[PDB]
Amino acid sequence: ALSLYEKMLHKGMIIKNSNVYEKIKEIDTIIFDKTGTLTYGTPIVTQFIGDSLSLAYAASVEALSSHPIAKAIVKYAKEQGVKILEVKDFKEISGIGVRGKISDKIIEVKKAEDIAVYINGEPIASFNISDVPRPNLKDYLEKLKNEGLKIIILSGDKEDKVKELSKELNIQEYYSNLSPEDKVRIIEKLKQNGNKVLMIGDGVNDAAALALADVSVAMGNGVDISKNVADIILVSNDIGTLLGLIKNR
Repeated sequence: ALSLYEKMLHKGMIIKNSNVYEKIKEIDTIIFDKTGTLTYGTPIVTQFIGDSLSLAYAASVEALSSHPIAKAIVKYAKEQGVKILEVKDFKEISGIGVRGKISDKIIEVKKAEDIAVYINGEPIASFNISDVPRPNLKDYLEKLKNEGLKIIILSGDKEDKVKELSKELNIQEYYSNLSPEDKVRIIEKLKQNGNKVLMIGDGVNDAAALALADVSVAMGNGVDISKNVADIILVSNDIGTLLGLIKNR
């Protein structure tokens, strides 16, 4: 008929080396790296404080970045109606901040305090940003009873945010404010403790954790340009189906 390999692609998953087909059979622990899996890979502005002119300055600078956070700020500014302006002496450092010069001012957009806007050293405005939760869940309650799989949520996000998403999906065990190395460190303790771990991630800030898991699943719409290392690629980015595959055991 078709090669196994051709069947799977037809259901929206790319398989590595077929050692995975026998390696799933035995997993008892399913781990979700929250960003891009339980949520879209796409942030949105939820609040802005300051005047319209500060808004424009901040959007003009973020327009030169390719970061998801930047993209979301330029999109929000355009929906309010402001237009993009001339920026000079641009300078970037991914996930920390960005700088540039307009009308002889120096403007800065950074975090570590969500986001703050600065004009000539003065902190004058701010942004508050979050991510959009996906739909489903049933496939969740399913696998909690099915095989009696344990289910864990990991994230680099703040404690109050991971908690709230945990209540809504009804998951007891979660960990917040994790670096990429912390994540590696959690997967280790589970393996030493005799657990068999399946983990699902988007590739950003977690390539090392995924390489460690007994079976790894990567998102397609996540720029896996160079995280092409995972046992399974959910090319469709339909999480239900994998949840469906784990259900057939």
